[PDB]
Amino acid sequence: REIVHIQAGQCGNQIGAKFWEVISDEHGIDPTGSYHGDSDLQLERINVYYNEAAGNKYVPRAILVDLEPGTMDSVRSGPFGQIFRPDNFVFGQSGAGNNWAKGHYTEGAELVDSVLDVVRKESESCDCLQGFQLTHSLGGGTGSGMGTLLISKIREEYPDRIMNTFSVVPSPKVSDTVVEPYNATLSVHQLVENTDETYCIDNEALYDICFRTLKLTTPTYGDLNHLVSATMSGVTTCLRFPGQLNADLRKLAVNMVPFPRLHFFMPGFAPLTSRGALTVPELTQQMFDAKNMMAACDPRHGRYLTVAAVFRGRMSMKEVDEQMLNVQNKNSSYFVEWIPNNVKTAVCDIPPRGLKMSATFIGNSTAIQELFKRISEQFTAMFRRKAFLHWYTGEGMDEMEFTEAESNMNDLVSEYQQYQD
Amino acid sequence: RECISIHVGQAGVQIGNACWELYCLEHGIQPDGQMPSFNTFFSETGAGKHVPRAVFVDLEPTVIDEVRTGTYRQLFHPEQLITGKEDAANNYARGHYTIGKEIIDLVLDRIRKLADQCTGLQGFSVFHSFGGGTGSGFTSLLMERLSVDYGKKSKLEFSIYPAPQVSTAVVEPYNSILTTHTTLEHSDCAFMVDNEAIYDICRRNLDIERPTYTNLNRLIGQIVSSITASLRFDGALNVDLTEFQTNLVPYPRAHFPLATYAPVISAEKAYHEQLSVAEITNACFEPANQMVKCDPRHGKYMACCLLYRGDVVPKDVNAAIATIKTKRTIQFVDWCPTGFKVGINYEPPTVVPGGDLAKVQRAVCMLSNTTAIAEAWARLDHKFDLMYAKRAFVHWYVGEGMEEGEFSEAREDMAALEKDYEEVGVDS
Amino acid sequence: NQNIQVYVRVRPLNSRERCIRSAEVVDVVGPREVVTRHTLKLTKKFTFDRSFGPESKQCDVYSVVVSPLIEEVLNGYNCTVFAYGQTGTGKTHTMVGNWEDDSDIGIIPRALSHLFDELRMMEVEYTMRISYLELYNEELCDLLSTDTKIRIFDKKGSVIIQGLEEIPVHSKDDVYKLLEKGKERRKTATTLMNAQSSRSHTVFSIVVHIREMLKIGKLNLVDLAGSENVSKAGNEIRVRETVNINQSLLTLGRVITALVDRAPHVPYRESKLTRLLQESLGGRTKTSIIATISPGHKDIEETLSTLEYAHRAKN
Ligand SMILES: Nc1nc2c(ncn2[C@@H]2O[C@H](COP(=O)(O)OP(=O)(O)OP(=O)(O)O)[C@@H](O)[C@H]2O)c(=O)[nH]1
Ligand SMILES: Nc1nc2c(ncn2[C@@H]2O[C@H](COP(=O)(O)OP(=O)(O)O)[C@@H](O)[C@H]2O)c(=O)[nH]1
Ligand SMILES: [Mg+2]
Repeated sequence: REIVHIQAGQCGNQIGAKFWEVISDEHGIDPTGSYHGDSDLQLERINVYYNEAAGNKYVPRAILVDLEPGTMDSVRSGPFGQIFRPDNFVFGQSGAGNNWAKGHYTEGAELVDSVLDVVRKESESCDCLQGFQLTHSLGGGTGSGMGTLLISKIREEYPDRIMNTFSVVPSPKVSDTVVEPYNATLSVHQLVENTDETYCIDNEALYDICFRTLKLTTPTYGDLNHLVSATMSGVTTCLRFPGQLNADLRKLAVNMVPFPRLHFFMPGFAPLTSRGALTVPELTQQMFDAKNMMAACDPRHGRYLTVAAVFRGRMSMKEVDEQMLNVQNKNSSYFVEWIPNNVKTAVCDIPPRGLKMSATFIGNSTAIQELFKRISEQFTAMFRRKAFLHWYTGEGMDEMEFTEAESNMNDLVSEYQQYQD
Repeated sequence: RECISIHVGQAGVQIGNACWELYCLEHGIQPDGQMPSFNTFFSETGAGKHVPRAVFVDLEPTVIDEVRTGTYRQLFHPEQLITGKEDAANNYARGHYTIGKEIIDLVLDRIRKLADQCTGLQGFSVFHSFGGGTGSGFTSLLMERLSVDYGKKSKLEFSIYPAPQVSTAVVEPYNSILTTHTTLEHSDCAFMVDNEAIYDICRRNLDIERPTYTNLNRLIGQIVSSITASLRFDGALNVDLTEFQTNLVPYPRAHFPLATYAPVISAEKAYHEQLSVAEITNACFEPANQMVKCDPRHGKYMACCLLYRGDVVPKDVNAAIATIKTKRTIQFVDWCPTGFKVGINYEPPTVVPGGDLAKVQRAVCMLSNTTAIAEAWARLDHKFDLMYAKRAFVHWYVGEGMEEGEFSEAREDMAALEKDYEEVGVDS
Repeated sequence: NQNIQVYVRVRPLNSRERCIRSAEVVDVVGPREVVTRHTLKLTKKFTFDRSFGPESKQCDVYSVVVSPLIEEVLNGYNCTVFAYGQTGTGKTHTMVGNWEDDSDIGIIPRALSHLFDELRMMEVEYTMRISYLELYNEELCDLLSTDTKIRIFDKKGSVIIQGLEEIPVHSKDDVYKLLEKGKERRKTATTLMNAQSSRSHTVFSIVVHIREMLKIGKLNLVDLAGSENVSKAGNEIRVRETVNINQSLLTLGRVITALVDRAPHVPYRESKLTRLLQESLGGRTKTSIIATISPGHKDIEETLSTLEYAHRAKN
């Protein structure tokens, strides 16, 4: 019942920095590693995410990996940089410079042997492994490069564990680097085949959420990584804390994957409020809403396959499930016909600190073919010119491999249109 | 004169929290096991402790620790609280084969140990669901060996029926068809419970718009006390559970009754109506208090038990049971003229200190076999059939060790059950 | 073609089966329909495209099957046949037969006759290169020479395999040796029951370019493993073989149902076989599924499970 957590890329290590900040406060764990909470429930499932070291020390089950030290240089010097033992900081120099084959096909792969032994000794320390958990982006070099390479060796080594990851998707808004559609199409050639699930996340929808819901002026990277980390704890803490319908990640996995390639999700936090009511019908309307969709897709333009509704707090079941039933009753066209009940619930007894309730929308819609259309159309015009491709061909990548990447991606598009209507 | 109680799944275990909540309150038994200043569901130690005849087994280690760290942990013996390490993952193939095989050998010995401690075993009653992974997979594996080793014992199943509209997992119709094939061959009398009607009775007759799983199981635990824990005590007309299967199950495969409970009332409205035995028996036969969402008017009746509690004059019951045939809007089969077994125990209905059921002097639990259930099976069979038409979600099962021909096979035995419930009503 | 070639062949009785003196349970009517009794005692009917009884000649079961199938490979298109069944003497007698007597050989050397019958019939640039690869433990193993990966090469649907060893042979006994070379490196798993359990879905590829212009012809021989149960196996390594066998069959069983309903997007990438065999089943091709069986009372639950894999819904 323990989950390995690895953070890669400039994106994901920033996300996991705020993530472990939340979980430490979820149990009253000091930034040094000492327990100061007041509940046995804070005390019971520490082993799920931590290793109890002597003197009531708690080192998190977390491995930081990159090709450039500078992020971890800030983190280890920054707050919650002392909670890690310093063994976990597995990195090198000479970063990939947002080159996929540098992160995957070559250099970055040389660091991988140093990584997996630290994965091995951590997984050997687990008495009962339960799954793996990654944090990266798609359009990043050191995020997607080793991020595909690491999960390939692990699923070969651990064919039974749950392979979840939190994945930041390129937007129709920002092209930070122009090679971002080239990095996504190579990663989706690995993410479909080597994970059991993932979560698509856009920066742009979180820009929308802190603008139109939280009403915050300048949403920094601290705020969005605070925002995505709530759904990260929102997934797993029902397994840890007591609940009415306690559900494993595998209990999500058999509930959300009707076909073995479709495991991409749009998570969403329900009680997103500004500083200016709170019931289960209040929550589920925020769950249903397209503005709360943390992917840049119109889910009402798509259609839903399966919806996971994880809940937190003291809530009456019929108050949830009748309200859950009304969601299918209003827009029955929005769900697929060959699945009679399209939505799964899960209720944890314990809410997070401050709010008496919180829920988590996790959906598998047919709107995700839209975000696949952005990458493939951006793949097409760049591949015609072969524009700025000679770096990767200089790194040993063949055009057929890119052609086989996009067609396999185009295979994934053709599934969702098939199952939409 | 004793019976055993297994609890499996997250459902039937959490029900079993409420069952043993009644039986300790039945006799002034503390969570310790002694009475401050009856040998049917317990084993008394020499120190005056009474250990229950209960084993709690689950693949999830969560809900078991809620028992052995919360209350009643001084009650059960800790060798009984069998605990897995990894979840069922809501897979039948996990519970029936893949995971539950490596625990059941420990589980079967505890049943074999307690049956050796028992003398005059009446059988045992298990607690599970239908849409579950542990309470459908592992309990299917569980009643296989019990039918082998104990071929002569009564097997009772307090299963939770998958409701038509409100359902909590997408794979619930996929596991019910797998469960019923294992059930139909070996289970002697299996009760189903639909959760929507537990809401429906409580939001109208109990006037509670906030039911939790605690508030549902107090009703469910009250019925199981009425079937067994009353009937192992003195009464005017006591009936044993061995003669049930010859009273209630007319054929090999008809052993699927519906339980209900008529004096369900709040604390306030019991002050208005003085409950007689006449109006209570009518309250059992209401279509709105059926505890499983079916239309009893659209189904013929075969046999109907009426188990009683508290002060009851049987002369009034014979008028009251004649009143139902006088108020004949029920459909009764021409096979059976007199499908009305009365049983009156002298024990009163007991109150739970915290539940919202008032202290009534009399209580009636009604078991019944109707032909309305083929309508209920047809809903779950449609929910199955579209998913197998798409081969939806099946790779979590054939990736775990089942065959695609078997889900077609198990539907036909479910479909063979639908032929029988059509046959029993049409005959004249 | 629009109508899928759903077939089933019954093996004859063995002498050890006659030592038990067990009664037959199969009733032959014609080459189209053969009644399959069931004594438990309800005689059921299973209507398919064509059915071969226990007393059927090996050329005769081939001439109905392999002789309409062969020429569409050389006439532009391609064609594919499968071999589904459990371990049994009926499985070997279907494919290679005995082998002997130039007529009673299986579907393979009767085809290999009719290939080299075509080489002498008309004269073009016949180039007969052949690979032979299995799926053992979710990897495509070169049964001819496994000396790291089997790589798939794809402009509209045409899939080529890299790492395979195409051997340009031009006599009938050549691949007869290569199949012996195929079985020696094919992985088997020793067991108390069916130790010769060399359970692997396995392709056998006959690509013949017949150019003049450019004229290509590809023939595929699929050796499907039988669907098993992990409970009846009773083996504590063999399960990873077993559950990957059955899951590969159902994904293959999914896509054929995705063919007959004229579904817009047929999925392919989910299983490695139908990803490696995309255009062979999908196009204006003719797909013959074969289910072998042995009569009697032993494999009754194995018999009825094959009919569910053989039963198709029609208007
Ligand atoms: N009345 C009642 N029903 C419950 C309770 N917990 C779960 N259930 C019901 O059980 C049904 C499914 O069975 P579960 O126990 O959830 O099965 P599961 O998800 O596989 O969990 P496990 O069986 O423990 O592995 C759900 O539809 C719930 O309605 C409970 O505490 N009280
Ligand atoms: N939310 C958030 N996103 C980030 C942060 N840093 C980088 N990203 C995203 O990561 C993407 C670039 O990938 P990056 O990790 O920098 O590539 P890499 O350094 O080679 O692994 C950009 O599109 C950013 O949106 C951060 O601190 N917060
Ligand atoms: Mg459970």
